[PDB]
Parts: sequence; structure tokens; C-alpha cells
Amino acid sequence: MKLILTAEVEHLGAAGDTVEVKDGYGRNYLLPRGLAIVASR
Amino acid sequence: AAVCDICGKGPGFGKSVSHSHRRTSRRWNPNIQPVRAVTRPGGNKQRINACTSCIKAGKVSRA
RNA sequence: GUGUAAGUGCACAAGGGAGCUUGACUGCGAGACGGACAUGUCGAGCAGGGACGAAAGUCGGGACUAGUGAUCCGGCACCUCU
RNA sequence: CUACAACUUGGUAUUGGUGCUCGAUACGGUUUGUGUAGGAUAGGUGGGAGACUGUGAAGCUCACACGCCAGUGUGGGUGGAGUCGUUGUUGAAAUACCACUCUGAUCGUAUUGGGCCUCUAACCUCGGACCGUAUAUCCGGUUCAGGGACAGUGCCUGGUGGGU
RNA sequence: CCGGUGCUGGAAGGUUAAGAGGACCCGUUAACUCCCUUUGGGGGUGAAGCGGAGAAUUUAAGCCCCAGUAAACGGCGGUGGUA
RNA sequence: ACAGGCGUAGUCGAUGGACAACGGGUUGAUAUUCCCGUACCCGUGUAUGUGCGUCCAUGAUGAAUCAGCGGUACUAACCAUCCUGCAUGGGACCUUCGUUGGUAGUAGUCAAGCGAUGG
RNA sequence: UUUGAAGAAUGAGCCUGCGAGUCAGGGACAUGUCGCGAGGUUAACCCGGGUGGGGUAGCCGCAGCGAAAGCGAGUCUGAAUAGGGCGUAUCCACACAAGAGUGUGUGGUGUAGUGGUGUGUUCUGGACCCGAAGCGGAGUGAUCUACCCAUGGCCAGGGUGAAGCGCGGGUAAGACCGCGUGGAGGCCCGAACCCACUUAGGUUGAAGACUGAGGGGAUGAGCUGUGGGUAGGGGUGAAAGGCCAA
RNA sequence: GAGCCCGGUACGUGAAAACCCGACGUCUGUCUUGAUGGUGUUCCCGAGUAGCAGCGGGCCCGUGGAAUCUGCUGUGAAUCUG
RNA sequence: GUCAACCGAGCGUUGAUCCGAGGAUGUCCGAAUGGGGAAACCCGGCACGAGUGAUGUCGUGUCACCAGGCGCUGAAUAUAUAGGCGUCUGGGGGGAACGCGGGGAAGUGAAACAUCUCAGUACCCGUAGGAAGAGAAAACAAAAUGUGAUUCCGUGAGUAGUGGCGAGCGAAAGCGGAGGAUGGCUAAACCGUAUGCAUGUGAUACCGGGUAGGGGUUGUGUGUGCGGGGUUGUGGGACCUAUCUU
Repeated sequence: MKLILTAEVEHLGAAGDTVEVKDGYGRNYLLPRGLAIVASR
Repeated sequence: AAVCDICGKGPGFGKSVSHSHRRTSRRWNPNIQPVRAVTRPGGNKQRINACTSCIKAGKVSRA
């Protein structure tokens, strides 16, 4: 799902990078540990 | 198994039709998954039953 | 002897041979036979367009009687239908 | 005979990461083009009379490829001032420059699937330890130890099926 | 006695579902093109879009296939001559 | 799916465990139940008497300080092995651990009696 | 009920009561009867203390032919006035045609439906009445019986004499052999107890499975009490299609 | 076998209290910081929804060329020139 | 009171018996609810009273579970939560028919039978109310310059259709009636406010302009709540922007 990055994640991008991710990845790794949040405004 | 703890989605009932058109009763169950949700950012995890549509809608907070 | 059972016929030939040909038609059909009904059977004659024949005329398959399967459902071609 | 239970196959959702290994097309593309009229293995249409050159061209020696080993290309070395043209061939020009590419082995960018080795965070554990708890081989939670995107489950799907 | 039917093991091939794939074709009409008549209908071509039927290709178990197994279910012969 | 199925803690459930009474007499009908004689088992109150304990006291004890010395071993060093350096082993320094003179059987704890829902 | 039964085919002891073509629907067809008549009639509903009044929505007649577009006393098929099919109430008169059966026209004549209700059939309803073995759904049962679980009880009397142990013989030591002790066993005989092999009786029984004589087991895979569990396509079964309240 | 015997009948009358219907009030909310008809543009108009696909249900419609409605499973839009 | 009298005792003009309304009492069981239990019978805790020399005993209240509020505490463990404690308000069960939503037969008919019928019936589950359900067009309709929420009744119609095109099943549009409320409220765009969570050029920033301050009506975001405002099809509404103004 669409989201931007909060911290540095390897093979994805830098902070603030808008990357396209699979729902499993974003729901189970990035969002729960706060490495990213969804794109609203 | 057949009832979602979130939206109340339940099994439907219908018939199973063979080539000879013999109709037999069968059920249509929802795609109910056991998901450890995080109700509050404190971190308490509880095992709940959610349909895959509820997971899709972000309604179950599996944080 | 008549393609093929048997029968009724056929030497006037319906039996044998040759020439041309596609009526093994289209729209029909007075009148009948047989029949519980459904089936089935014969049919002169009229029109179109043809075959053969000098012509008269004959030809809506085969000497005749078996060679077949209702309805439903679906396929194909055409129609100035919806 | 027709069904169904149960068992079983695959797809898909739950369901994620990184790497290797394969296949398709797209883009910068190399590349392959043997009638014969012949300097001669003309792909045609083009803007098409002058271009590459010293970001070192003719003449030679190497590597590889194919090889119709005809010979061509790339890479490097050698050399140091050339090939070329309507050159005359022709439907069709020059292999003098530039503007997509067609018969073909390739590459770097995409996408897309197939397989494999892994990783952990989904998910699972009737493995341990704590807590709810005074009493609890229930249950739930926390945590450690393991599996692990498999399994289980939903939907779709093919088999087996006197078990009914 | 492993020929038959089961069971166990193995896939080198043949066949094979769903799912992926969507060539090709068809319907509709923006646009044109022919008419044929006069107080606009009658023929053809037909982009895109939206639809309908959809082919080649890919794909598992099973079956076919290759073996083993009878204290598995089962089976275990005739004819002629000759001292 | 629902109706419901299981089941933990509990709580019931004798056919079992624990638990104090015998002989005689009597009525028209009851009797280890009533009566007679003699028992035993749980409680309650009063009075009396020994004889313990808190308050009082006496015992029983034991914990902790500083300071006095040897072995672990912050770390630098020595010996020896291993491949300038290296890791190992071993002696000791610092802290630390252990022994003992003052302290602190003084403050401390206990000593009637009940006693588990626990062992 | 039968081809046929006085009966040796069926049923009926007797009497008195009771016991079998009904109802609904503007249903369908036919036929009476009544009203109106090229028209007839309302349904729901509204208003009347009634059985009365209103209510035009519909329905049936009023034109047919054709698959239909459609045309229409015609229409369909067909190239066809060229025949056929269906339709133009029916009759009468007059003509013109034909004697392949009669037709084609011109005048008259003029066409009858519909709504109540009776009756007979009929449709859908249990449909004239009576009569199964069985099939589904939901419940009730293991106080009988089958097996299992917990906890108790019972088995007179008499035999036989395993292992083990001891002593003695024997041997290098044993094996082994005698004598004792011992008291085993889905052991033996036999009452209670549990069965049910034979026979006789009973057979409108004392009894909806018994009685009398005999018979089997009888320390065990025994019998039995109390409490409990398993439920119908299910249970349980040392297996007989047995048992699960005659 | 009763209009004139009795209970009654036609017809009149009757509620302390409770309850039920009305009505008028206290009470409450509410508008008055208000209203009208005009001019050219950005934003909003109900999302895991509609639609689509697979398997079903039900509609006169038994899967049929099968619309409208609906269950489960996947995928998944636009806000009015929608 | 009566069967249903026979007595025996008594009441009533100071109004009985009798009839209506409202109160009081109301053992035990039963949803049964302090705990248990083989319903109607066993054993209690707490508080306050009575009684006894004291124990025994008696009377009156109260003590189930779950759900939802409020308050206190906050395990493993840190944030915290699960849980625990206290206190308030509900629920539980019964009932003939009618309602709504789910699940769902078979006998039967088709002269067999499986699609089909029976029949969405019987039955079952969950839930009501005095009725329920539905209801205010993402509707019909067909070019009529047409109707205008829902429900129910009659027709349309045993029709169009549908069906092993078998047995059978079977609409709607339209039209006539009953009743009428062609009914109401919201969500969003925007404003204002309050707050949670992020931060903050932390100043030239946010009030409607002109003037003067100020470094926060926060400055910016985002989320949520509250109050305005907006309820529409010829589109409507916010944002604007004139004119008119009880």
C-alpha cells in the first residue's frame, strides 16, 4: 500500500521516500515498528 | 470459524448443483482468520476472529 | 428373365439393346381407399419451367407390395416476419 | 444409475523480505542480409555531395565468434594521412554522414511470471518459565525456545469414493 | 502362479481441471465514401471506447505407464502314442 | 451459523471412610426411642483449687562495626609453551574474599497458651 | 365375487341405536327455468340495524383470416382471377353458368347474447366410505436386556497334591533319586447359587415360556446387590440379524 | 300457551374512588444575529461501496441470449460533461 | 360459599350477607436468584431485634449470575492493560392466534423415477408489537407537453409466459377502490469552539479593511467532539459577489 518512510530501511529508500509496498510488508513490518506511516497529506 | 468478531459476517446457505441437477444444501463460510490485534498503542495483543475483508479495511489493528 | 424374400403380374412385354437426358421438379390438387385416433395410400387435372419425341404424347424416381422412428429439444441455409 | 460425506490435487486470500537461477515482449542498442549485371554476401526507402578523421584513418600482427572459415565484426597492438561518390553497375546506393528499423546471437535499463537457497515480522507449537491464582494438566496474557511464509482455514477446481 | 483386481514404490513419456493467458472474429458508431430521389433514407468502409464469444501457450494429483507383492483378493490344463 | 458440545475452579453424588449404649420391663397397638439400672460422646455457664505466662524479671542466645594478616586477582609486570607481537598456564600488586583484638550474649529474637485453608 | 355357487368360493350369533357422492369456487361442459336483449352484467368498495340502493374497473357478445408485419367481408399460401383452407347466421326468389357431383352473382329475410338460479357430469381440494406394510420431523426410553465404570457381598462339605523349602542318598561339583513339608490350579466330586441338555405334563395353562424327574458349571473368562454411562441408521454384541421395557 | 303475577322490556336515570379519552393551563423546545429575489468560478453531495469475475439463492424465468434483486470468495471506481 | 344436608353456635335497621373500586396480609415450590436438592425440603452467612444463667432457639431485612454505567486499584511489567473491589441501572421466565428474519423434510403427483411437484408446507431456531413488516424513488412509463412514498382489496389473468415444453407452476404494467403524512430528520463541503497527538520561521505571524500594538484568539498540522450551516434532481448546496431589507 502507498506510504512514506520514517526511518532508514535497506533496499527501500531514505527517510520520506514514497515507495510502493505489498500489504503484507507494510502491515506486518513497516507500520507496526514505526518505520513508515500511510500517505494522507 | 463462520462469524466475524468485528462486522458480524456470517455463513450463507445455498445448494450444490450436480450435472444431473440434484440440489443438495451446502454452506458458504466467510474467510475468517485468527489475528492477534493491538487494540491500543500500549501493546496488549488479543486473539480475535476477523474476516479477510476486515483485514483489508484496516479494521483489525495487527500492530 | 425381371437388383433383392414370397406372392400377384409382365412375351402387347414390366424381359434384352441403343441415342439423348435429370420430372429422383416448383405451386397445387376434384375425387377417393384404408382406417379408434395418430399414421398410411392412390389420384385425373391446372400453372411455371424443362427432358425426350416428327408428332400424338409420356415424365411429380425404380413391375408392385418391405429398406423405417411421432413429439420434444437443438443445428444449418434462405425470408419483404418480429 | 445419480448424488453426497470423508480423503486427496492445484489456484487464490490470509501472505512478507533479500538473494541466486530460468522465460517473454518494450527501450540504447551491437547483430545477421551468399541470383547475377560487379571495385562486390546491394535491406529498401529516405534528409542523401561530401564524411570519418589525430576523443590517432589506409597498409600489418594478434583474441574471440561464427564460419557458406566466403570472409565480417568487435577488442587491443602495429603503422601514420586513406577509403571513398550518379563512382559503371541499378526496381533499388554506396559499406562517404545523418533519421525507426525488418531475417538474428546478444547485452543495460523495465515489467512479468517459474524454480531454488535462505531470513523473520504474519501465522503455528499439547515445548519451557512466570502472572491472572488461595485453590487450576481449563483458558487467557507476558516471555523464552522452536517452526515459518510452509501449515491450517475460506472461496474455486480435478480425482478416489457401497462409507452413506 | 504377480497374467486379472487390490496394495506399495517410481515418474521418462502420453492424457488431463480450475486459474493465468486474450491472437482472431462479431455487435454498436465518431468519421467518411457511393448513391437515388427530391420537401433525406439506403449501400459500403470504419478509429477509440464499451460489450459478446473466445483460439494458440502454461499448469497438479489421477489414469495410462515401469516395477515389487499371494499367511493380498484370487488361480493351479488337454490330446495322441509307447515295454 | 443458531439451537448448542465440552470442560476449569467449584459443587453434588454411597453401594465405601469417620463417628458416643447396653441389659431388663412395660401397651391393645412403639420401643438400643418410653420406664428402670448402669454407661459413653459433643458443647455451655457458675464456683473452687493447683499450676503456668505476659506487665516485672530471669534465662536462652546469636547478628554487625573498626582495626590486625594470607589468596582471588582491577592492571603493569616476571617465568615457561605456542605461533616483533600473540593466546595459554603459573607467583604476586589494587579492589575483593577469608582469619581475629575491641566491640555488640548491650540494643536485638525467643521462652504461657492456641495453632493453619499450608508442609 | 363370478362363465357359473342352494352350497363344499366370500361375509353375517341376535336386537336397538350409529355408519358411506357432500361442500367451496362470478370455476368448465350440457340441459331446464327466470330477467333483459345488440346488448347483458357488475368486482372490490360506499351508504342502509336486513334481504335495499349505489358503484363501469373489468368480463362475455358485437368480424374474420394470417406465424407475424398486416389486410379486412375477406384473408392465407402462391408468380398466379389458380386452385385449395378458414370466414361472411340461415333461408327464399331471380338470373347466368355448368350436369366434375353444383356454382357465381342481384334482391329480399334478417342473425342472439348475457346475468341469476335448478339438475347431471367435470377440475382443484382428504372429494362416496373403510383398509396396510412402510416414509419423514421433533421428542421419550439401558428400572427388561447387551457391554462397560465405581463400591460392597457370596460360594456347605469332601478330594487331588504344582512350584518352593528341608532331610537323606549320589557326585569333584552337579544333574538326578527317595522321603517329608508346602498348598498351586479358567483342577476333580458335590449343596447354596447361576444355567437350561433330555423327557413327561401343561398347551381357552397355576404361568403371555412354567412344573416334575433327571442334567451342566459351581475359586472363576464366577454369581450377585447398590449407584452410574452408551440412544435409533444409533447403541451394545466371546457374532445368533442377538438384545435395546412381553 | 301470561303485554296487564314475578324478573324484566321501551324509556329514563346514577359514581366516592380508580382508570381511559378529550380540552384549557403551568411546562418545554424553538424562531427571531433577521429576509428576499440576482452574477461568474473552486469545493461537497454517504467506499472496501457500486461495477467486474467464480460459485449459489430467488424472481413467469428449471442457466438460458438472462436484465432487475441478493449471499460467500477475489478484484475494486468515480462526486454531476458523476 | 357449594356438593349437602345434619346438627351446633351465632350475626343483622347502630345496615349484615351481597356487588364495584382501591389498599393490607400473602407459607412453600416454580425464571427461583444465599448454598444444595430427587419441585414444593434440607443447610447457612451478615446486620438489627427477641429470648436464655450461657450454648441452644426465634423474628425482620439482606446475600445468585450476567450486561451496561460510575468510582478505586493496576499482575507478569515498564507504559499500561487483563483482572480485582465497591456502588447504581437493566436482563432472565410465561403466553392461543397474528408479525418479521433464518434453517428446512418426507409420505404424495408425475400411473415407475432422479430434474420437477409436494413446498418454502410440516417442523425447528432467534426475536417482537398491539399490531408487525414496508415506506418518501439511484420508481414506473413510453415519446403521452404521462403518473408520482408505502401497505391492503378487485381486476388485469389462469393471461404473457415458464416447464423431463411432462405432471405442473405462473406475473407485472395499466385500471377501479380503502387510507391519506406529494411526511420528517441527518452525513459531507465550509465556519466557530474545545480537546488528544505531533511539532513549532517559535515570528511578521491568524480578526473584515484603515490606524496603533503583540509574540500567540497558538504558529502550523492532523485526529476527535460540540455548536452552527446544508438536505437536492429543471440538479442542489458551500465558496464567492451585487441589490433589497419588516
